[PDB]
Amino acid sequence: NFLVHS
Amino acid sequence: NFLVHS
Ligand SMILES: [Cl-]
Ligand SMILES: [Cl-]
Repeated sequence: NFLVHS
Repeated sequence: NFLVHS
């Protein structure tokens, strides 16, 4: 799983 | 921005 927030 | 992959 992969999650990114900016 | 938000991105999620599973
Ligand atoms: Cl992934
Ligand atoms: Cl953040």
